[PDB]
Amino acid sequence: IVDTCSLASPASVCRTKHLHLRCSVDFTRRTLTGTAALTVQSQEDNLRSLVLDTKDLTIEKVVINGQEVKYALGERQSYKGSPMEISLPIALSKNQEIVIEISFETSPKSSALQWLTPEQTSGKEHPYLFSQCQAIHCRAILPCQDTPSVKLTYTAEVSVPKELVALMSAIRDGETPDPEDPSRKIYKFIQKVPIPCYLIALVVGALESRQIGPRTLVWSEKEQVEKSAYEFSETESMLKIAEDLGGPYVWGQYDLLVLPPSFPYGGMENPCLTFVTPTLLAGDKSLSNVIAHEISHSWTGNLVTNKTWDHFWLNEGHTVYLERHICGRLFGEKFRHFNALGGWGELQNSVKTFGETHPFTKLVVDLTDIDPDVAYSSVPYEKGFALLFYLEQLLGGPEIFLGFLKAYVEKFSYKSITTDDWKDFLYSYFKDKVDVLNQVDWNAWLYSPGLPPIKPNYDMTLTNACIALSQRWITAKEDDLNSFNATDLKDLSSHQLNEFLAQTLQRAPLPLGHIKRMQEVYNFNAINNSEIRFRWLRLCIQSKWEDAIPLALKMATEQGRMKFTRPLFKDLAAFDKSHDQAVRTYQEHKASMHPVTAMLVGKDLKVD
Ligand SMILES: O=C(O)C1CCN(Cc2ccc(Oc3nc4ccccc4s3)cc2)CC1
Ligand SMILES: [Yb+3]
Ligand SMILES: [Yb+3]
Ligand SMILES: [Zn+2]
Repeated sequence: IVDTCSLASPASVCRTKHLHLRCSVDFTRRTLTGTAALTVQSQEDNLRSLVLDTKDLTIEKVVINGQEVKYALGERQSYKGSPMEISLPIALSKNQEIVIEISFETSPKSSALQWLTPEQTSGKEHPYLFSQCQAIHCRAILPCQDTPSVKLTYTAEVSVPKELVALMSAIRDGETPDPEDPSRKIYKFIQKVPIPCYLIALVVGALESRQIGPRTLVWSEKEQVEKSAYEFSETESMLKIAEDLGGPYVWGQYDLLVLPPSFPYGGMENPCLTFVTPTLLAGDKSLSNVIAHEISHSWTGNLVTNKTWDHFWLNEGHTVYLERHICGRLFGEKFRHFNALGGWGELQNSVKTFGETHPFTKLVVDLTDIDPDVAYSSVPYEKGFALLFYLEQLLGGPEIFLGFLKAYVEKFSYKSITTDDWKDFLYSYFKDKVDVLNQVDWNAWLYSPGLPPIKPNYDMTLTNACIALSQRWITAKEDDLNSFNATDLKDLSSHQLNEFLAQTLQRAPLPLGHIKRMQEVYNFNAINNSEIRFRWLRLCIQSKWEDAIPLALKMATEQGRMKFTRPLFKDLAAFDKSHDQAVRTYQEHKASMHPVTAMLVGKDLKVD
């Protein structure tokens, strides 16, 4: 099959087996410079050239067998970058391996990287750098076959200023002073498990660590270490449940890195070193499902990988499925259903936003000429989860379906697969229930836009109180506002308080007087919890409360998690009173934003 997001030679021509990265981080120039030595295996007879993906890279030279070789960079193809064709000195036979050493330098504008000044950090004394390769940004760090259909091991040596620490998506393999510059340190890394290149990750900063489990360190700037160790204390218990559900954890270490607030995602499942947003630091462990999700990716996504980005639901859907089972084991089956029903609500929201006929609402998408960052949404997570949860109910329950999940991980470990490979194995494992499987509307579930053709069965126990309070507020008239009181929330957990807000937000706007009363009785303005605060500010802005304008703008800019930043900017642009402020704020902050976040907020606000 064809990876339409890559310009490199496909896996049927050649395959990268290993990467040996030797680089230096220069904060003054905002460049990563070094050599990427690719061990490439030919898959064809008489192979004389190959093509690699690049994006805003400066190539100095290409060396094979100790000699410089001819290379050519093609015309840039927008978000795909520029193809780099390399002329091999000797024709290769099938299975023959060669080492190709590429000397490169990144651009300060690399879409994979964010360079932070000391002022943008917690400590204010040192700069900071972090990468984010998923989906197709690894090509903006180094020349590679930037496709999840190719898996490679890697070794790396990273030179950094001596007062800083480097970490990667690999096992730490020591540190020494740089033998070429005593003002620097070299940090060494080893990733012995084969991975797709989007899982390559680097962070350089004034980082400290604290042990929180037998195979877990939490890493962050000094200011966040204590809070992070507490917030993520359930990590080991989640790893033990995940091992029981998916089989052995093969990665050795499971560390966590708490990034600065501009980190654009909730979490990134980088092997050995999960990256997390500091917006999870709620103080009560209530946002720990993000850790359960990243842990689950150690099986679904990192071991069993989607062959192309069109089949991304395979990564997300199975991970959400496993994550909800972890939380189900820790908190109970009623909680798993509450989270599952919440997920259906988030799917309804995504489908309503794009429109029910939009191609991005399809489970399997055609990404030909589509930037994956633009296509990204809750759809592959929630529609993917909904399908598996529906199959679980159709096939005899969670115990039976978890047996299939474990066999699926074992079958496809270290491989890259498509929706057809998954479906085929599903039919094979469930051969005694093929009559049941033939009742599924596969064409609709996998290839049709909008809401799924069937809604699963959900226990309502924990959801009932959220729906009842939301309906009281929506149906309330002016003379009913007096009946609301802080006592309404006494029996609600933080998760139920969030679901109350999500239910009400789906019916927004509410009258301005109702929103004013909600602040008067519930004091939602005082809640620090990022998920609750975000839904509350969206509710205020959509209900046209001018007092919420500075609070929404502050939240949209003081952190950069796209889940929060994008809808807050969009809501502020849609409110007449704040439109000009939203545009101006984006324009002032654009140059100091994460490049992917800056691009997407620009598109949402229609500001070039
Ligand atoms: O833990 C996590 O999952 C976080 C990890 C960071 N990350 C970034 C990201 C960006 C672009 C992507 O591309 C695609 N989007 C779609 C949407 C629909 C169908 C196919 C595709 S392929 C995929 C992932 C995701 C959030
Ligand atoms: Yb070692
Ligand atoms: Yb009344
Ligand atoms: Zn994920």
